[PDB]
Amino acid sequence: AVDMFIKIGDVKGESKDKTHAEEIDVLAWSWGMSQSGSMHMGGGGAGKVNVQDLSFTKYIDKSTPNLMMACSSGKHYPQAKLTIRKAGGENQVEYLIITLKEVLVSSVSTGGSGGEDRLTENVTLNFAQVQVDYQPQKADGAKDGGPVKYGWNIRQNVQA
Amino acid sequence: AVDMFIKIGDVKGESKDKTHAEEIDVLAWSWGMSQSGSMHMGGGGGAGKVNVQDLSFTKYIDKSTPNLMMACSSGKHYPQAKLTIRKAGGENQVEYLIITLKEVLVSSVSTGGSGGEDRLTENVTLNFAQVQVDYQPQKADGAKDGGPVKYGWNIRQNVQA
Amino acid sequence: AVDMFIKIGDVKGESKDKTHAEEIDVLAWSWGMSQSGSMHMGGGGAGKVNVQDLSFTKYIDKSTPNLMMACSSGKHYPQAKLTIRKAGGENQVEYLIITLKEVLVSSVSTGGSGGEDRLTENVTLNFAQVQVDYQPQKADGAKDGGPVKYGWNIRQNVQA
Amino acid sequence: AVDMFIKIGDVKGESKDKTHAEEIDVLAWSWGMSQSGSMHMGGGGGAGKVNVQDLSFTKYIDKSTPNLMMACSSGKHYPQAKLTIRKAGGENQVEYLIITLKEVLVSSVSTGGSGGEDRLTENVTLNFAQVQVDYQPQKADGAKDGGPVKYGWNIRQNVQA
Amino acid sequence: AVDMFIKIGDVKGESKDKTHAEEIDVLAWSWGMSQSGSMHMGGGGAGKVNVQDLSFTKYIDKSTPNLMMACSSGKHYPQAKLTIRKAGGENQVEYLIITLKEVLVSSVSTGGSGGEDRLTENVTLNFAQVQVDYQPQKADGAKDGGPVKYGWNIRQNVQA
Amino acid sequence: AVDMFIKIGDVKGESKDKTHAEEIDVLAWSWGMSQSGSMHMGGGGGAGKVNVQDLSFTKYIDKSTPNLMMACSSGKHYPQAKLTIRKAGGENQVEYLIITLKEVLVSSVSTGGSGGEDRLTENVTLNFAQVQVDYQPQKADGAKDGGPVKYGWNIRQNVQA
Repeated sequence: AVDMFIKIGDVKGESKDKTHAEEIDVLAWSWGMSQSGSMHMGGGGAGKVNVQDLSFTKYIDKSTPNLMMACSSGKHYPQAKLTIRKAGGENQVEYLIITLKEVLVSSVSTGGSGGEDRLTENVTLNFAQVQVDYQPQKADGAKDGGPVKYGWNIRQNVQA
Repeated sequence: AVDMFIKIGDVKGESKDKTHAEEIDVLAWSWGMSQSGSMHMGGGGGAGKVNVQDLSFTKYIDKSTPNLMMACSSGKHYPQAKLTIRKAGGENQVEYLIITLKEVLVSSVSTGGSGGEDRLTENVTLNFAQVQVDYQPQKADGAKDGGPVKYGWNIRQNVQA
Repeated sequence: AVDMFIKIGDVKGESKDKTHAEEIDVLAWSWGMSQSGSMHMGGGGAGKVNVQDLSFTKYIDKSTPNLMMACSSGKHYPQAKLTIRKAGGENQVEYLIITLKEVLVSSVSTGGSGGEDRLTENVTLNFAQVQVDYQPQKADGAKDGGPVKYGWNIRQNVQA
Repeated sequence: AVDMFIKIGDVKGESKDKTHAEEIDVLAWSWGMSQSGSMHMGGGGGAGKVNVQDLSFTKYIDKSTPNLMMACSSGKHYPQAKLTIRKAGGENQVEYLIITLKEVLVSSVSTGGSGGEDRLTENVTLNFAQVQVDYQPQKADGAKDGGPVKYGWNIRQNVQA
Repeated sequence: AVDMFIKIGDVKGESKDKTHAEEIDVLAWSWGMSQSGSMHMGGGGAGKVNVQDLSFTKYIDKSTPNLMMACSSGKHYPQAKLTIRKAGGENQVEYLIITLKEVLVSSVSTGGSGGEDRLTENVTLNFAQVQVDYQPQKADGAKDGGPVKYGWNIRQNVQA
Repeated sequence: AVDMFIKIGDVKGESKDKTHAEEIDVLAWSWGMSQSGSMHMGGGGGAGKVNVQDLSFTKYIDKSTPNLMMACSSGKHYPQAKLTIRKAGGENQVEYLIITLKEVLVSSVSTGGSGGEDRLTENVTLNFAQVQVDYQPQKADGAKDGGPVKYGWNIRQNVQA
């Protein structure tokens, strides 16, 4: 299973990962986008992209009150970075890195469902800009060329 | 499993916990907030507001039940409620998450039973003017690591507390 | 498991319970209330309570046609009493007693789902007034003080 | 399991029951009613009306199927239908719940199949002007206890029957 | 389990059935109707029948592109016939036969859910007229009298 | 299980299939169309229109992901995409269903992960001006039976292609 971490501003989480120490451990995440343009109209049906907030699941931890305060105050962070690393430890390839710029905590949903040794919560992030870098790998796990990159300035509706 | 308790005003529940005796045993709880602000506007614009949800919890039907029903019906508020979450293992284990509510209304009670059930359960929701959340980080050995990390918000006045 | 019974007016059910003989056996029940008041407004956000109908599940039995007639005619009963008793028999503590006054049968939903040796149905009750008495117990099962009581006149919106 | 049968007009189904041969075998059924009256008004006010639902039942696709489809399509009503529920054990066991409908329209037929299925099933709903419900209580030994307990309602005229 | 086949116009499917060769194999089907008339009104509450489209499930097969073209062009077939036969082979009684006249392919919903050796799709048919013939059988499986028949002209709202 | 692949423009995925290397491995897909015409009108009337849905498919997150995200964001279309479904058993088995899309927009990308998951997955939808569907029937032994059966539709112009 892949290892997943998120760094939001200078907020410290409780990750004990060797290279992502004191970031937030990510248990799950989801994100998406859609385009309203249409190919059924012809003549040269232009639309726009809608980019969703990014959702992730974490343990309740020392970041929790800070994220709650960010959500309430509406104060944004300069950057948030979600790192997805291939299973096996800190020498493994960080093959998917999503970087968000101008980051608002749009929701926090917390609780204890019962019978749980570690409580979890869902956080959502709203942001002006997104970068996604994917690192292809060779058969042996080594890097295969440079990363494949996508960058989009949502606020200004142009590529980054 | 973590141990979870809620104290509502001076209402007595049936917890037999050494620390939280006569509080209410919490079986499950949920709470949340959201922010309508947007980063897609820019220029200093797109400001929003926080919406803080009621706190929901599940309890056994117990001696606090009729009192909670009266509070819900009358609309009378309690000065404070406090939800305590404690690491498994007993009364000297760390109470690592404590949520304190001020000016508290019982916004709903949903009760009943089935089975099979030897102990009936019910759901309660709480509406409140202010909230404090205190999280206590711990070292690898379980000892306290620094002081609590704190969040306080006055919902009524829409400012930090 | 707790034993549960309901007595609606003078309607006879088929309970074979030693002390709740010829009441209706209750298989499940649900009930609730909500308050529209708000603590976010200050200045001294007053609202009102909404009390739900009480729902219960029973076997189809000799009360069934009488409850159907009550529902259709819209004729109310003076009282209905739901008794919840700790497991073990008729000497055990009746620890939750809900008494409803001016009682309308608001719905009856019946049928046979197939493969059933005993058919069941759901009934709902609408009422002007409610009393809820909870009897706390000591460690050995004996009563612990008097009952804890809640009474509300819905029709007139005041405590009972 | 109780044995369940429905007779609709003079339509023939494929039941092989000793008593209810050529009726329709009922696999499941549901029915209900509700009252819009309210006890929260008082003073003699807050009167309501009953709403009686159609009766739904499940049957095997059988020789009655095309006839039920024709009735549904034409809107032609049957004088009577009768649902009989009988305690398990055979034809001399007590028919403890009998529901008789008068002036009966087939309000829907939903049919089909899948699997796996050796016998296909379908759902039928019935709309009617009047209903009688007869319940027969029994002693501990299964013998009849007194006479049937009765409920009759004329939906069309909104009065007892 | 019953054997099920459908013949739509002259469209060839891939059935290997001895008597329904090159029809479409049917994996499931559903159909229905409802009547808006009411018995609660008296005085002599007349309504109308609504007949649903017939839905069936099939394997993706050589009929698939033809059905897709019919759906897109909106061109109707003279007839479609759904045959349901008692388990055991081609000598067994075809006990339910549904014949549709003036047949439009109203939808095709296809795909592969993953892990499937044979892909399936759902088709719906809209039609002006329907015939349903049910063949009752004796205890030994032999025919019991003639078929029981239902015919309805939806387009003109009269029996067929 | 059938083998499923999609080629979108000249975008490279991570398939290691002998034939479809550098295409995208398809884990699941769905597509559909519907016709609003009605046979209940008659007289030559009740004509309708086809509505062709976007094509949805599931893929592993791979090197095509950022490119698909850029296409979705920019609204830039690809000349062609091709979904190939091949009978189980390898590269010389029959590619019995081939769907070719022309003028292709990436209408959505929904991505993420959980578990537990060693390989993360995502859903993609495609909007297109024209579609071709080629189905290749086979004999009992798996050899090709005649030529492909074909369907082509120009959605933009609402006519066959």
